[PDB]
Amino acid sequence: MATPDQKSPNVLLQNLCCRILGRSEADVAQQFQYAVRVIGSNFAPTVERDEFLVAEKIKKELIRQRREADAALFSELHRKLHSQGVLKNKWSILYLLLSLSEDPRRQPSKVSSYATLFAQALPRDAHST
Amino acid sequence: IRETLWLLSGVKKLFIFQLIDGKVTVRNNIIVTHLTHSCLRSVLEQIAAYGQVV
Amino acid sequence: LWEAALTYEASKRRCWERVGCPPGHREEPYLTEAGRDAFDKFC
Amino acid sequence: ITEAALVRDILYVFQGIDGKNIKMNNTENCYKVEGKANLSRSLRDTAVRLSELGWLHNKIRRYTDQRSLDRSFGLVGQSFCAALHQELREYYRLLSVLHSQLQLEDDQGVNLGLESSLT
Amino acid sequence: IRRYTDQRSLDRSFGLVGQSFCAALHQELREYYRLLSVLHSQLQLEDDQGVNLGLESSLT
Amino acid sequence: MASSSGAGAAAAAAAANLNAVRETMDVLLEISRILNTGLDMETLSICVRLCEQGINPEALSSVIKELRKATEALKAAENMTS
Amino acid sequence: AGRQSRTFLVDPNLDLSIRELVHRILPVAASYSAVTRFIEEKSSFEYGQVNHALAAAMRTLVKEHLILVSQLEQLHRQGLLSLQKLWFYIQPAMRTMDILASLATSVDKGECLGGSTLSLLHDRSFSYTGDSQAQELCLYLTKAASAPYFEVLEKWIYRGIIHDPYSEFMVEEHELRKERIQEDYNDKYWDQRYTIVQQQIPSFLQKMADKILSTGKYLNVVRECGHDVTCPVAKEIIYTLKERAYVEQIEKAFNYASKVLLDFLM
Amino acid sequence: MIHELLLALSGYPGSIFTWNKRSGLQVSQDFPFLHPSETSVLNRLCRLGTDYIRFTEFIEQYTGHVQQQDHHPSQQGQGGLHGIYLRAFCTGLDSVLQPYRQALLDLEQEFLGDPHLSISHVNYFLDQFQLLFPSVMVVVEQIKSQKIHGCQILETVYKHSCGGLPPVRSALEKILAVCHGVMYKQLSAWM
Repeated sequence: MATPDQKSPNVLLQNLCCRILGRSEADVAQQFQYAVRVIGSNFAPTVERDEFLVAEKIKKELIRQRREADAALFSELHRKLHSQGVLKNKWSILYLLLSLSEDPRRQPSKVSSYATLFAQALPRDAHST
Repeated sequence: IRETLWLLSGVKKLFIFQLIDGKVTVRNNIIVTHLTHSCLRSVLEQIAAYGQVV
Repeated sequence: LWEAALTYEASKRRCWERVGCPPGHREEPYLTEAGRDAFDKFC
Repeated sequence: ITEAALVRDILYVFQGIDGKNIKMNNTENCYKVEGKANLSRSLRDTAVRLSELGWLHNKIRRYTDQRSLDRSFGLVGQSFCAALHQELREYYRLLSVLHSQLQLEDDQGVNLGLESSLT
Repeated sequence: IRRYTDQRSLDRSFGLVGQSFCAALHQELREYYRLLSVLHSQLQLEDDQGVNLGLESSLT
Repeated sequence: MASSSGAGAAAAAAAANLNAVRETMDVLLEISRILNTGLDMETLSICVRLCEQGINPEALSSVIKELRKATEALKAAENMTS
Repeated sequence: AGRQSRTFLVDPNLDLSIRELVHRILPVAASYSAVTRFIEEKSSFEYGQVNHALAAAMRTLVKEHLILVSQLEQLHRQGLLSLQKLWFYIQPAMRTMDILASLATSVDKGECLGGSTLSLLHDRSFSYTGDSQAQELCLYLTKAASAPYFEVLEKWIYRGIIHDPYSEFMVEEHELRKERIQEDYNDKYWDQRYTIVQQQIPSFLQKMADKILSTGKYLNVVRECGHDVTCPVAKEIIYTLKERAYVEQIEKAFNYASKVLLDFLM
Repeated sequence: MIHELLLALSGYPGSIFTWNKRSGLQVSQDFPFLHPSETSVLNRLCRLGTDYIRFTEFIEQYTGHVQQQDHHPSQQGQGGLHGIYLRAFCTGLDSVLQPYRQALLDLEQEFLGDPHLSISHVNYFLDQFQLLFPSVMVVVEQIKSQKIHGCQILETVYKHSCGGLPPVRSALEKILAVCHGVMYKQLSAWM
């Protein structure tokens, strides 16, 4: 019977820390404080709210993992997500998922090289945020 | 679906499927939202043939 | 709150007469079959 | 000419089919955009670039269909046709995904100028 | 500065150290041009918005 | 060869319908002439559409007679006042 | 017109400042077109596997460029792209494309193939020693381009087999008549079975070429002696710019082959 | 429309998909809700659907009809499909069409699940059967034309079983396995 409503960052961070560490907020106070300090001064005006870049990055990663079929499945999932109007900040969700993604090959147990390319994305900084 | 099951259960006097000369016949003025009249008619004709046999 | 609401299950019943919300709408049987209270109402 | 019509034509070309405004020119063995004035020359060139891929697709599918029926091609020929069909199936799956995305974009009714718009 | 950069970017005889210096100069020039572009974008936003926004972006 | 079956059949059906409409209009014109009904092709098509829409032939005949009497009276009045 | 850079016509009624900015920016698109022409030309199988791999890497970079262009298109669709923002965003991409185009034009003018292509790549990488982004790009390109060349080197040193359809490796095999190899005073077996292609010697392998030659000669001798040699030191060869680890691996393989051959002879 | 399309593929022709005894299953007319290129693609799939319909018609012709008790059962196999080999052939055809029916039902369910799916998804999903079915249809037409009877039908199937298409190879292996089961039953009776 919960209706989506904007809850303070503290509540979300507390719940997140509890579930990640699997301990009470009292047992993660130091980590909570460190995370709070880092997070509390971080606004992303430089992130380009463009799902296409994230999707392309995901496809390239899957290809690197020899998972072209998984890339197609991911594309279909992204299409379905676009069909649904539940999420508003899809670029943010995709960026978060990709950043928190862990390569099953890193299938295998490691990944061949990390020659990060200049490809990357946009800086959006050009706008007067 | 329910009327089809009742026909296949051997129920007589269905509203859509009328039994004429021992032949189950579909009422002509029946339409379903998801089927064409001709397609529905063909499927119901196969079902009606089996119902007439029963 | 969105995540507590996420844990809600919904009916798998779909129909090809409905496309905008195919979450089911409970055909609700009728001819006897709606149970004792409906039979009492019918009586 | 709306971009959406170009999208439809491109989806057909991916199937090797001539669009309403883009038709296969057998003399050029390529799909040609109908000479309707409202096509941008840049858009025309882009359409030609895509139509080369559509022409190749249609040619490949014609070849596969023509040779798949020849029992005299032998087992190796049948296997080659089968491999071509498998790769074509993968391509068609991708094309289906793109087409479904365009169809979903049409279905949502919202002119979302989002990066998800079929450019 | 741009004339100097163009004059030295073409000189293979500048050697690896000279090329590295020119590259560093080009990187700093890119940063400067980025800053100039940001300022230009702010002024363009002020012109395009039509509002006399006394924001730091207004072209004074 | 696969793609052609829908549009070709649609075109053949349209041509057959046009020929059938022409034949029906000719038959109706012949019937009207034998009955001395006085209907033209355009009028015959309009009457056919009205009959297809369910108009009572007695109601239609009474309406037609009243409209014809009014039209004849208006033409006679225009010729008498000129 | 010919092997010239693509030229653009600007409407004469355009702003002079706009026209000059366009003339300054247009070079990136000219580089893109030239790169596409080079890719399409060198993409023929006749140009050898090294050139094919180079073209494939170029295609990957072209895909990345297209992605960038699509992102700029998206920004424009948002109306968020100004000419100054466009110039700023394209400046690094412009420089990368210009470096790539210069490398492509140098390779095309030199007709570099196989070891000559590797030498040209090495020289270009030294030419981009000052551009860390260009250096990274060249390093990626060199590592990719070494794959077929290092595969050929591995095959020669570990099996003594030349599988070179395009004759790109620094070692060339000549058919010496074995019948006269024992009879004729000339070491046709020793001298003609494996020959060094000086032009096909990679500059990064030039210092080890003689050791590579000896290794392949030894492997060929062992195969011609009827001794099947499984190289125990066979490892993937990776191009490296700072470390000559491949040189040390080649020396280890040479020593292994030398020991095996000495034991065989004794 | 997708439900109607599946019904036509399920053998229920409608107003959109007309069945012609000569042409088989065909799209009846141009629909106003389809792009002419979409109509062309749909009819291209309708070619496969027509082949399926013709296969089903053949199945009815060879299994759905009572075997005429012509005194000489050997000659019953010639004109009409009859014979134990004919029953096995019909059974194999129905078994091979069972996976196609299952795929069609799964497609119907999936399309019911997602209103944003297009016909292209079906065309992708059904392409394997769009390649499989034509070869089996050719084989069945050849069997009918040559009037293969009894175990001589088995020999022809074996010759056809040697085809190069791996999916066709597997299907013919299943059919051959069924025919060999029948043969083995007869051989058991004899031995």
